[PDB]
Amino acid sequence: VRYSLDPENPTKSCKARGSNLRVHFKNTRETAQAIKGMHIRKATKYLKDVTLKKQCVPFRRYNGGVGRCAQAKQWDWTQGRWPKKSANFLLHMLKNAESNAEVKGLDVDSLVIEHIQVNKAPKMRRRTYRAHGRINPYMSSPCHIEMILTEK
Amino acid sequence: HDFPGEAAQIAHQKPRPTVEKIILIQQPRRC
Amino acid sequence: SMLRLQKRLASSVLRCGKKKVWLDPNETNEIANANSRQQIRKLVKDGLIIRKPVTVHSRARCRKN
Amino acid sequence: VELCSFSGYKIYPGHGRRYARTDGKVFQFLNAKCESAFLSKRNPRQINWTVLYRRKHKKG
Amino acid sequence: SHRKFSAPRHGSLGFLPRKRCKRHRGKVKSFPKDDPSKPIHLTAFLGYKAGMTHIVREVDRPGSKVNKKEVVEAVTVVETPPMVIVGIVGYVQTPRGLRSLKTIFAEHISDECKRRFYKNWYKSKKKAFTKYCKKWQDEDGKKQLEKDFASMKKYCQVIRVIAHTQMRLLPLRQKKSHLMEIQVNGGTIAEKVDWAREKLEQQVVIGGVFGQDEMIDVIGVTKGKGYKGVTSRWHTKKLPRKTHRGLRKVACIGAWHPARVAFSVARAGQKGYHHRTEINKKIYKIGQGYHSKDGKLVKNNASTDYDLSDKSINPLGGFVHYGEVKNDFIMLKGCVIGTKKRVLTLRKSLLVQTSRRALEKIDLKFIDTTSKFGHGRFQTVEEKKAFMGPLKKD
Amino acid sequence: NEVVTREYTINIHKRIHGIGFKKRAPRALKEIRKFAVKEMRTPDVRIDTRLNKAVWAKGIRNVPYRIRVRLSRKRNEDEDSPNKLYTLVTYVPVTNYKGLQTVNVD
RNA sequence: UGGUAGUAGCAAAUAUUCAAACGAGAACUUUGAAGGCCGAAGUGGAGAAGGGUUCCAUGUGAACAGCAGUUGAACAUGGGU
RNA sequence: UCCAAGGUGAACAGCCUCUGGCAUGUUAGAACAAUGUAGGUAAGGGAAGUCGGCAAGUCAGAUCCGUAACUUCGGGAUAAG
RNA sequence: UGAACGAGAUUCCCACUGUCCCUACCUACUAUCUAGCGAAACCACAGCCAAGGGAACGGGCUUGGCGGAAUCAGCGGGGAA
Ligand SMILES: [Mg+2]
Ligand SMILES: [Mg+2]
Ligand SMILES: [Mg+2]
Ligand SMILES: [Mg+2]
Ligand SMILES: [Mg+2]
Ligand SMILES: [Mg+2]
Ligand SMILES: [Mg+2]
Ligand SMILES: [Mg+2]
Ligand SMILES: [Mg+2]
Ligand SMILES: [Mg+2]
Ligand SMILES: [Mg+2]
Ligand SMILES: [Mg+2]
Ligand SMILES: [Mg+2]
Ligand SMILES: [Mg+2]
Ligand SMILES: [Mg+2]
Ligand SMILES: [Mg+2]
Repeated sequence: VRYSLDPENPTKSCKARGSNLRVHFKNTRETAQAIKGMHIRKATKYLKDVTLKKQCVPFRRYNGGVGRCAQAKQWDWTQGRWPKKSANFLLHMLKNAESNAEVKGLDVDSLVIEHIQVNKAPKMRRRTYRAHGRINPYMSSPCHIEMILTEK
Repeated sequence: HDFPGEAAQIAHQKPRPTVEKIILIQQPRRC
Repeated sequence: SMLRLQKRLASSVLRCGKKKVWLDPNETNEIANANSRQQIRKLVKDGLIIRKPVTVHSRARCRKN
Repeated sequence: VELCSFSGYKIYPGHGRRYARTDGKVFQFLNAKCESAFLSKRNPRQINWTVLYRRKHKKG
Repeated sequence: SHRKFSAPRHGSLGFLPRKRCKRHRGKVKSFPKDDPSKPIHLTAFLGYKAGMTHIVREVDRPGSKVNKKEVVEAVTVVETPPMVIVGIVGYVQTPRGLRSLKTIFAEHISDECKRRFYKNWYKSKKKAFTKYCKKWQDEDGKKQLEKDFASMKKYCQVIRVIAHTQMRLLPLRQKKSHLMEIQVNGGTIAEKVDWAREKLEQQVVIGGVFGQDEMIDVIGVTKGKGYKGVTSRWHTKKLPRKTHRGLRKVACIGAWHPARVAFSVARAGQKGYHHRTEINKKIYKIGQGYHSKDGKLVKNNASTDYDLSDKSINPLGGFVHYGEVKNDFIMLKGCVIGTKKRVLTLRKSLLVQTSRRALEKIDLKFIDTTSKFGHGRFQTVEEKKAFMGPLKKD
Repeated sequence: NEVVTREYTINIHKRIHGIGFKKRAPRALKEIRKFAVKEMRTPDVRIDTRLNKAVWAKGIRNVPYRIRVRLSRKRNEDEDSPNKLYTLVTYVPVTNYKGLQTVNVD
């Protein structure tokens, strides 16, 4: 494998990625942008608060049709949701990253998410049935996720 | 056996055609 | 865990329907090991499989009118 | 200030309706509860909550 | 192409846009014209809509079919406890309009008035006006305050007064009072500032602002009805029953050209909760709150010269959805804007009241105190117990 | 004094006001669960099966107006849940609800 | 492969709830209890034509079953007329 | 195609229950805005609506009475009231 | 010509009724919000107007009016959709 944005200094950073994750890309991309630059103790608490509808995920780019919540004031935004599946798949990856930092001997209490990107995995194919004997696509939008954690 | 996904759905996928062949009077007065 | 087999065998053993079969909720592990009709006939003697009585449809109202 | 034709209760200047039959009799009703019962030919002395009942049965 | 049968439009374009009022307390957008001849007086007062009832009075207009006859007129009860003056503001008239020049607050400001200065009063240190009140005691602050009072008398042409309600005297959940500038229309600026200075941290009753038989204006926000369709928002004709894709709409929202929906076309949106100002609301009675006269609290603000019944303005079971009116209240003819317990800003009329109806002296003969929480049929509690006699609960 | 037990009178009639017929009984058992969290500040509320029969005694749309319930905050002592406490809500069958204050049970 | 768009939509046939069990994981599985529906021209019990192993047991939870699934007419291994 | 319980009732109608079966029909939670789809009521007037009584409503079972114009003598006819 | 008959066309009357005067309110499912899931038509570029000229009805050119992120629920004027 090869990550984008190789860290400024190895042996002080840990990596953790995932391929073909059955999570919505548009929901996961906006969730990864909320934890960009966050401390992992703050990011793990934030992602758990998203699954409990305590802190919202501000939908900056893919905000067409999404509602407007009161928790979006904290992000200087209007549209925000609480993607539960996106936050759970990032918690499993952020936990695997902490496992990669404890094996390398890194200080887990000072890790900062310096880089995290969400790509598009190949779309899985399902079909739906429409009117007048027509069949339209019912594809899924998976996502490749990768992240690098550094000490600050 | 490490190809479970495609070997299980090979019997369930059906080929489809590229293009699906599917199946006002308009005359005003005062001529 | 899933006792659909024992719920079905106890219907043909007790000669009743599935709605009249009562499996012991505190003895689900012993019932789960009963995979044959001989073991189902063994549990109906142990009191673990009880045939519930018929729902009361009283004709006392009809016999009075 | 008048009295209800059915319930016998006291009517105040801004309450109830007034019903004037075709034969020249004018009745005062406290509310639509007493008005609908009057139009239903209900006998007041058979209605437990009226004044004519409490006088007939000496409930006062 | 013209409409064959003429018909007026379905609304007034002068109340646009039909949006939610950005404020909750009504705003006096125009005070009465200042006249230096009349004595010094306030021209506004905050009230709270308690509820409605009806009265009985003898009309005295010569030449009417209702002359010398008893009438049942709907009235609204607006509980108006006295307001505390805690500020003076001077305005200088500039070519760009009036401008706030100086603002002198009182030395002592109650906690219910400071609640307006906060959004989370419970978790906030009560620090508002803590460093400002020290100016009334420091010799440097006194001299600076004296320069500010002299600046109003010399440079300002419109002197207003900041006052707030006393929500401790209301049965409402809200403890945060409502602040408001009340313009002084008395006389010279030197007298208006001196009069307002001696009125700092002092209560002002509604009996001093308004009087009996006075046409006043009622400002405030209407009852919010939420998102409403055009049939209810603009009162348009309902399309026939067989109308496909809905019948409670406006059929044509505009011609082909202009190729744009016009602002005059009636559209669906938010109805209610609009800022309004209804004028010519005659004061029928200025009631007095509960006050101990000679050791016993008197509750007789609903008795007339012809009734003499010892009863309060509150009906049986109190005003529904509001509470108990235990303070001074106003009695306006008809209905006023807003829901129950809605803060209303009473204002003197901008017009000269000289009509036959404006000068008509009203003399109440009977005020209805029957329970409004159902079909009330008794005025007082003792009248109900004397009519029904003893019950099982005895 | 974590382990405590009291008896309340949950006024269901004012907690299901305006609820559809097919949703009154389930909402009644959701307000009882909410009543056990506001009074006993502890999640993971366990409603006794005898109480489920009481609120469902008169069908799904006719729920008893008031009900006598006993809240008893107990300790898990077996599971590793982040609560470490749970409130068992039992049904107290009473005939009259007049004058029934909130009392403590030992 | 895009914008559309995380949008239309996942709205015919009254209705679910409580506790427990298994399990990393339960609005959906299983057991128990309660509340309901089909109301014998049934949402019951058996055939014909057609289907062709869909039947049964165990196991898997990857793809499918348009949410989920510890479940399945899915998949895997045996059995059965 | 085959078998077809109790009550109500003239009824294999409608409605309720028992045997048997099921989990509300390819998802759930919260809220109860507009506009919809489906259901219902509305004072006073009673087709003034509209191409048009469209839609809705009125009537309804049984018992005792009373039943014309016209007619091919059968009917009309559950006339109507 | 014509009894009887007609999911046939038509006129009037009675009765009835929110068809209407004149709308209102209530209920169920939607819409709405959230979790999961997730399309399609369509698309030169695109999207505020007035006037002028012009292939004689501009969105773009001309002269003016002027123009402030990202969006939600609606809406049916326009895109000669
Ligand atoms: Mg087809
Ligand atoms: Mg108060
Ligand atoms: Mg149509
Ligand atoms: Mg009332
Ligand atoms: Mg099987
Ligand atoms: Mg199997
Ligand atoms: Mg699925
Ligand atoms: Mg197979
Ligand atoms: Mg349903
Ligand atoms: Mg009517
Ligand atoms: Mg006509
Ligand atoms: Mg019809
Ligand atoms: Mg005839
Ligand atoms: Mg026909
Ligand atoms: Mg164009
Ligand atoms: Mg076209």
